[PDB]
Amino acid sequence: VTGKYNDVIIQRLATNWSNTFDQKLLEAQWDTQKFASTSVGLVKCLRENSTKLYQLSLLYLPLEEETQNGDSERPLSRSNNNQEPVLWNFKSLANNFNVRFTYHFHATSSSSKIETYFQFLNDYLAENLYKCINIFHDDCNGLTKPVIHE
Amino acid sequence: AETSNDPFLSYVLSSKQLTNLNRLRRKAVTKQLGSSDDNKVSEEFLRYQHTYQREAFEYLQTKHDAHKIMESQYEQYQSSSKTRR
Amino acid sequence: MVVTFLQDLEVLQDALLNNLQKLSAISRRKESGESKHDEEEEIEFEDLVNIIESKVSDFESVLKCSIVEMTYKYPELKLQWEKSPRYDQCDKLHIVKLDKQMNEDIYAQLVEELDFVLQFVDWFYCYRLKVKEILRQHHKRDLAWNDEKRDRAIKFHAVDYDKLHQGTSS
Repeated sequence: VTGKYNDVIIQRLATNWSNTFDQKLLEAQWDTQKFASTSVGLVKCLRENSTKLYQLSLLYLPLEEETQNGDSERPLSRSNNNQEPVLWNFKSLANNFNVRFTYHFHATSSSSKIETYFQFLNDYLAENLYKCINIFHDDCNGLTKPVIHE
Repeated sequence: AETSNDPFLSYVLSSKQLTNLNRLRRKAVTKQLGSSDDNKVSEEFLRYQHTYQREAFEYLQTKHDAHKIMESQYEQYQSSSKTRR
Repeated sequence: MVVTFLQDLEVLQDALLNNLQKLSAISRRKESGESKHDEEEEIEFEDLVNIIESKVSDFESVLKCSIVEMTYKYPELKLQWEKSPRYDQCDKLHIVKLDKQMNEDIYAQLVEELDFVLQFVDWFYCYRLKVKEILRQHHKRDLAWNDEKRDRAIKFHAVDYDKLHQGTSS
């Protein structure tokens, strides 16, 4: 019943509300110079939507995943993956980058293409890390520098 | 804030504990070797470095650090005096 | 000047303490919160470490040598240095054989030598413990200092961020 709650309710509602919030984010084009940061009204709407969606996320009632497979030989069962409540706010943030990567690097991955990907991440990171920090960082949403950064 | 150490008295206390350690060890190995039980190690022998090993090492380390801080102060005073001359 | 093995031991120990004071100074240097406003200091730490290991090999070597020298000096004595297979346990010096008819002066000389070598083996046990402690200290300080440099870069970038613009029109 916990997993049913986490899918049909947490995951389903979370997916709808995240489609909605990602819709609002792409409608805002937050990570652009075109984004009207002076639109403190729209900044507040997106900040409140991030607040609400992140709170709803924190409402992920942790699946009491059976912390089983305690052995010695070679289980090393560490599959936590730190599965967090769906943060399609955080996911949609880079969805434009996902499109740019999928289209720009649509060909199959080659060994050299790996370093191409890497430098692409490096440059996108350089140009957008603190840009997106400026845009999306909302200390009022309980979003501290470590939280937002990580 | 200039760190004043006067490692002298700490060196004195460390030498105090050091000679104490040394005589305790001396009496301990005396009781051990002079231990008439050639097949049993005395609890005094074991207990010396079951009880004073860390104290001995920290005291010796403090002694050397104090002497080295003092001799660094000393070469500093020497250099400052020679440059002053 | 025949340099007794204990003399080599004390000279090497004195050098080892020099190095301990030095590397502890390096640790407390990196425990000062210093910004580049470190690399060759780290390199010097590695060099001093490899020095610690060279000298510690020399130390245990001359230590074993002194043990052998003691064993072959006195016939009746059977000493055996049993290296402790566990950190929490000291090394062991089981005096296995000793005939109580040995000369009293030579007896006390052996006493003093045993005294010095026991002091040395225990101080060396505590020294290996201490270098393990200080390398774990250095690595813990690395984990804490990379994290503190993370937090310092985060705080500097954060105040830079904050002074740039954060919607200060409200």
